Amino acid sequence: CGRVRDFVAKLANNTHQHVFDDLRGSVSLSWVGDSTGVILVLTTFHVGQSKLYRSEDYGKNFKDITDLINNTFIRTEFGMAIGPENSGKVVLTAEVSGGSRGGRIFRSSDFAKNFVQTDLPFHPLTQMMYSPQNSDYLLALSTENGLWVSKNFGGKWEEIHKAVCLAKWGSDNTIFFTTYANGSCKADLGALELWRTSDLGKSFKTIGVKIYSFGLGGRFLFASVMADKDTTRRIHVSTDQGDTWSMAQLPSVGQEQFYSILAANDDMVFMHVDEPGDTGFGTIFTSDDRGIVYSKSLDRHLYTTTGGETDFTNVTSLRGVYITSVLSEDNSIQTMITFDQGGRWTHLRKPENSECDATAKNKNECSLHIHASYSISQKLNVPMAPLSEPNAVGIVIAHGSVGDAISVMVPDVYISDDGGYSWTKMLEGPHYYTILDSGGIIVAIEHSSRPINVIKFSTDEGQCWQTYTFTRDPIYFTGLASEPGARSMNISIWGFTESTSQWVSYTIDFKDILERNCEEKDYTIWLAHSTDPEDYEDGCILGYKEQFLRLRKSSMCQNGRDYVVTKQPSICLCSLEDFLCDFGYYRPENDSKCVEQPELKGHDLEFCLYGREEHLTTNGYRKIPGDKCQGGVNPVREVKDLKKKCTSNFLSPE
Ligand SMILES: *[C@@H]1O[C@H](CO)[C@@H](O[C@@H]2O[C@H](CO)[C@@H](O)[C@H](O)[C@H]2NC(C)=O)[C@H](O)[C@H]1NC(C)=O
Ligand SMILES: *[C@@H]1O[C@H](CO)[C@@H](O[C@@H]2O[C@H](CO)[C@@H](O)[C@H](O)[C@H]2NC(C)=O)[C@H](O)[C@H]1NC(C)=O
Ligand SMILES: CC(C)(C)c1cc(C(=O)O)n(Cc2ccccc2)n1
Repeated sequence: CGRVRDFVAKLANNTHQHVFDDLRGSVSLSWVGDSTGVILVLTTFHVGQSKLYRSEDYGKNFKDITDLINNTFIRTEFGMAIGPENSGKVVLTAEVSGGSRGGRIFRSSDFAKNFVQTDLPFHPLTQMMYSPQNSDYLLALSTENGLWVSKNFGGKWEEIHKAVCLAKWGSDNTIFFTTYANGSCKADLGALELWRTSDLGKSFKTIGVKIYSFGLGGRFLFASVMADKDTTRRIHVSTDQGDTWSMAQLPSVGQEQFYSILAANDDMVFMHVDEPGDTGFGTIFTSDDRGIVYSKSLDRHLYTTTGGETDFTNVTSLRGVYITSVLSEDNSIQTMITFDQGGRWTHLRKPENSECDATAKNKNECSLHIHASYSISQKLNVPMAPLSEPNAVGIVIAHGSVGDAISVMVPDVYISDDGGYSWTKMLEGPHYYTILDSGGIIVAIEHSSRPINVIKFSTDEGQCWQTYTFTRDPIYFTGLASEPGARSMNISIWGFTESTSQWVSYTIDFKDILERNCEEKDYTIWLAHSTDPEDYEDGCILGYKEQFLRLRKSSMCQNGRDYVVTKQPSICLCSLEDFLCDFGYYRPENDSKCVEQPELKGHDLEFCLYGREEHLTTNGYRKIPGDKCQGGVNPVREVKDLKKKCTSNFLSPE
């Protein structure tokens, strides 16, 4: 089959141990900027003392800098507030004496090399929020519920507004916030006012009233608005930062239900709407590019309370792929996969050489099911949720169960190399997995009940493995650490020695395992989303194909830190399949044509009344958001006003 030679040597000298002398309590880990190797470990003990370690070599060596934080006690509730991109900004929130006028923070703007102790004119209630546009601009909520803003990275603060419940950093240093008038935040629930500040407190605009909550998603601003002399509430959307608002074409909810943004981007949002009264499920809706028109995408979508378990996963290694869990009528849980951004959802293909477990009503015919957030929450034997990396094309790794529903059995690990069209059992039993060098290295740690001393690796995308002993003295494993972006060749194995417990981190560099750097010949041409290769339209997802250049499973070379995923789009001809029904239109049975509804019912009728001209004047069809098809079919429809078909039945005044 093929394996790596003299590998023990290549890794032996590349295995860097480091012990953590004083360690117990809340033990945090933080990476500081890309391509820096900066790791910040922070431990807190309760009698009192706080330990702070720093690295500059991808966690191979740490240098105790507890001295830099003037040997004070840090409140892990706030954690290490790290600055965007490579700003190098780090904020630590220290525990102060009960009497104190305000809180105290430690700030570094040089990747934790030098810290500034800074006392504050208030006590923080929230972690400090860095501005996306300006890393030197911060905002925070006082314990007294006041909005404070720093224009100089924590040095100088000023209470820009008082009675606030929630504040968010928008695009280009703009802030949005909910403001209560009466008692508290919990008292004015659905009575709050939504405000905006373009100039950091200098000017304000009340962009909302009778607000339950608000949130940002891609290009949209959503806000649940409470009904007048009514218990219910509904979503309203604003593409212009609160200047104009349109009602969303979504159902309304009572006080016992919630709305959740499952995923949002520049084209659309996946919106979860809770089903009425303690169901433990809801319905997924996909939006239009305006965030106004909504297409029902998935029924009985498993999502617990607002807080807040769902198996909703974006399969980041391949475009338009998402996986989630649905509740079956017999109260069993099934995994569903979408390949066209929730257009159509279906079961996952069962790994060819895998057996149908006890959950299957058929010995030979069934599907793969995935363990995610929910399995974990129900204390199942799941050490890790699915993992996909945008730089490792088509790779998905997850804990599975082959059958008709999610088994409670001890799961094995499964791998897909084509973004979830086809799967194969990667490893037997639970494991901790990580992707390195954009899929050049796959790493695995066994999830055992007893100490471990070995690590497994694959240079052919989990098709062939090679066990290596990182330590003579085994450890009780906790987790892995690798630099966000899956580009390093460095991995930190964490755990503790068998007791008299001492924490350790064995970091391994795979520089000598993958000595040769990849070249043109190591890459092959791969069409994503291929289904029927003899078809002109094969691979068309959202109107276009993407033909990639992918690393050969056989090739055992290094992509490098500077690797660019290379693809080539091919613009397909529009079919009606590239359009979704606009307001008031529907798709009968199997047919792909959009016919007008005989008569609007439910939340559709509500919108037909309480909505605006633009959205109701259709245009039987609308192009799927993010759909880039050209040519072919264009359903050229005269923009017909529908606020006649609703009012048609209602007797109306003069
Ligand atoms: C699902 O994940 C993908 C990949 O992370 C998101 O798309 C990427 O978004 C960035 C935004 O800057 C683009 O630069 C990339 O080109 C996108 N990659 C792909 C694979 O398309 C996507 O938006 C996520 N889905 C949702 C609905 O949020
Ligand atoms: C793994 O960690 C080492 C550090 O232990 C990284 O080494 C850095 O390499 C870049 C060039 O590749 C240099 O500019 C740095 O100065 C190096 N730092 C040190 C301390 O040697 C290495 O890049 C990491 N591996 C990957 C692929 O990210
Ligand atoms: C972000 C946005 C889409 C506007 C939204 C609206 C709702 C809701 O009224 O349920 N939620 C969930 C929620 C519930 C209670 C408190 C905060 C957030 N999120």
